[PDB]
Parts: sequence; C-alpha cells; structure tokens
Amino acid sequence: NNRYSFIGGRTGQWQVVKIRNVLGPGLQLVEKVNILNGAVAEIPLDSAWRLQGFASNIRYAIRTELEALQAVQPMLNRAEAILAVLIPIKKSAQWWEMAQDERRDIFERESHHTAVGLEYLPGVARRLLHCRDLGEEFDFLTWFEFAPEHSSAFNELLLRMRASKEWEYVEREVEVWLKRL
Amino acid sequence: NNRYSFIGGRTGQWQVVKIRNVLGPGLQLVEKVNILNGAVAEIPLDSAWRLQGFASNIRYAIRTELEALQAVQPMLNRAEAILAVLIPIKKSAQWWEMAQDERRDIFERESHHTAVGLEYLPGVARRLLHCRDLGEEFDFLTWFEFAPEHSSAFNELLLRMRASKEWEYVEREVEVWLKRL
Ligand code: HEM
Ligand code: HEM
Ligand SMILES: [O-]
Ligand SMILES: [O-]
Repeated sequence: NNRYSFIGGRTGQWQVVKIRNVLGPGLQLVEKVNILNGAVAEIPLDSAWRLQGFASNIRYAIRTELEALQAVQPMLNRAEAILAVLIPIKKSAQWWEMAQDERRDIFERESHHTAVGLEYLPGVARRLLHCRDLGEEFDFLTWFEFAPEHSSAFNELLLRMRASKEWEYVEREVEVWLKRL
Repeated sequence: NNRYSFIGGRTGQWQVVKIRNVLGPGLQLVEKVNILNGAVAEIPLDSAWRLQGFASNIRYAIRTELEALQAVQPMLNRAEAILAVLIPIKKSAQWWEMAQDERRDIFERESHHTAVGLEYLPGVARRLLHCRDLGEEFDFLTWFEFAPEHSSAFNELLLRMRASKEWEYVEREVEVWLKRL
C-alpha cells in the first residue's frame, strides 16, 4: 500500500515536541502523531486532524541524481533516529500552472534542491508523499528523521531551502517536530 | 473536484459501440458508461466494472509544447463531437522505475508523442486522467472525442502510437468506443 495517514491526537508512535506555523494557517497542537500505512475513512474521535498522501514516481530527479541519492540515503527506522519532523507544504497556483521544464529549472537548475539536500545525507533520512491530487489542503507531506547529533545540521538545511527560489512559490507550511516513543 | 469515475453498466450518458481488448485482460461488454465527478465505492448492482482517475499537473510537456497545444486544441463537449473513446492504459514496472529524464527522452525525443498528437488537432479533443497512485489496475484513463468526420484520422493516430518506443512499455490496454446519448 502506497497510502499513509498522519493523525494528530492522543495515540501514536511519535510525541509532539512543538508545532511551528511557518506560513499560512497552522495545525492544532496535539500530544502525538499516529502514522498508518493506509487510508483512515475519517478523523478519529478525540483526534484533531488527519493528513494523508501517497508515495509516487519520480517527477524531477534525473538518473545521475538518483544514483547519487541511492548511494548514501539511509533507511527509515534506524535505532538512533529518535527525532523526526513532519513538514506539510502547499505550493501556489502559479507553480502548478508552469510547464514541466519551467518547474524543473526552478527546482534544480536555480535552487539545486537535490544537490543541497545531498550534503545533509546520510545523517537525514527522508520520505516524500504527494497529496494535492487527493484534494488535500496541502500538496506534499515531507518526512525527515535523524539522531540528535544532526539537529543543528538539519536546521541549517531548512535555512538554505527557505531562502531558495523554489520557496518563493511555497504558500503554506507547518513544522511538526517529533520524538520517537 | 478533480476525481472522475467511469461505471460500465446499464445506465449513463454514453452508449457503448464496442470494446476492443487490445492488450491484456479486457473489460466486460456493457450497455453504457456512466461518468461521475467524484469517487464512488458502491457502483449500481447492474454494473460490471468501475474505473477512476484524477486530473493532475503536467508531467512532461515543456512550455513551447504547451503553447502549441493551447493554440489549436479544441474544448470538450463540442456539439459535433458525438463519438468518444475511453482508453485505459497500464505501463510496465520497468517504465515506472526509470528516472524523469529517461522517461521524457522516450516520451518525446524518441516517440514524438506531442508532435504526432498535434497533427490530429483541432479534430480530436482529449482529457488525461491518472490513477496508478490510487492503486487502480490501470495507470491512466485517457479520453478522446470527435465528430464522425475524424474517425479514420483517430484510427490512424492509434496505429502510429501503438508502434512507438513509448508503447513498448504498455502492458494492458482497452478501447471502449462510445456514442453520446
Ligand atoms: C534532507 C535532504 C533532502 C533531499 C536529499 C531531498 C531530495 C529531494 C528530491 C530528489 C526530490 C524530487 C523527487 C522527485 O523527483 O519526484 C524532492 C522533492 C521535494 N522535497 Fe526534498 N530533499 C531534502 C530535503 C527536503 C526538505 C528539508 C524539505 C522541506 C523543508 C523538502 C521538501 C520537498 C518537497 C516539497 C518536494 C516536492 C517538490 C515538487 O514536486 O514540487 N525536501 N526532495
Ligand atoms: C490526439 C492527440 C494527442 C495529443 C495532442 C496528446 C498529447 C499528450 C501530452 C502533451 C501528454 C503529456 C501530458 C503531461 O505533460 O503530463 C500526453 C500524455 C499521455 N497520452 Fe497523449 N496525446 C494524444 C493522443 C493520445 C492517444 C490517442 C493516446 C492513447 C491511445 C494517448 C495516451 C497518453 C498517455 C497514456 C499519456 C500519459 C503518459 C505518461 O504519463 O506516461 N494520447 N499526451
Ligand atoms: O524530500
Ligand atoms: O493525451
């Protein structure tokens, strides 16, 4: 199954450390996040919100970039990867109206998204989920997990990405910081 | 709402003329196709199959190709366009494992998908829906409609695409030919 649900509430595998409402409407503070590898028909009782998205095919990365990523990217659920962050992201209508070459040029040629991210591997494991096509309020659910040794480096990565050309088209963004239970 | 369902059965806006089971498991012959905007998980008891997909963002076309398409491509629902064809399509695992540059290279540089297609506009109107990400048995639901004057031209277009490098990666394909009621 390629579908995942993220339920903010009183159950889950991850404890919410803090929520930072970076841009646009935030998400209600909750105790934990419950991650399920399937769709949940409705938000459970007592839970505050549900996000969902699917794993999909590559949209921008070229073969040589995939080879570099696969050489170093770490697995999920490393014993030491006790910290994580869920970052839902929505991009603007202007972005989605652009053609494929226009979006690729912004994503890598101008912002060097993959090349920059590659510097912060293998410390940081990641997972990308898509959800605009499901009608969700966000466009992407991005997931990162790492050991505390890499907290400072991950903050530096965030600083670089938020300053990029790509991020000029980001319209809504929230950070849910997590600690593994 | 970007989700559409196609229910093969006894009711609907379109009458089935024939079903050509081009490649792989076919679709059971039915009387009509009913098209619904949104998702359904029931389908009337007199229905043989349901298909679903969503409209999404551009994946391969570049800006100059979009400009050429927009200059000539017709709208759906032309008074004269009383014939339609629904063509569900599934591509191989090998296709989906390829990177973005590799898939684009086959799609256009080698197969000339958009350049060939442009030759049959404005006669043929089209819609493209995606459904691999929904876990469906097909990957795409493609839709075409035209006046009878263009039936032979559309048959020619099919001939040319089925012989392309791109189509070497197609592993299931069906044609549901339809007439507007
Ligand atoms: C940590 C190292 C990172 C690496 C190696 C990395 C790599 C990538 C790659 C290769 C893609 C393209 C996938 C495709 O072609 O479909 C992608 C997509 C994306 N990533 Fe990252 N990334 C990293 C960090 C981040 C961070 C920190 C964020 C958010 C703050 C982020 C947000 C996104 C988004 C929103 C997309 C979707 C872009 C789109 O389809 O428009 N990534 N990432
Ligand atoms: C009639 C003229 C046609 C034109 C102008 C045309 C044009 C296009 C374009 C520009 C795309 C890329 C959309 C994107 O960038 O995401 C596309 C995708 C596609 N077309 Fe066509 N097309 C035509 C006919 C057909 C026919 C007759 C079929 C099937 C029998 C077909 C099957 C597909 C499929 C399956 C895709 C998705 C490709 C993929 O994502 O791998 N097209 N078409
Ligand atoms: O990512
Ligand atoms: O198409």
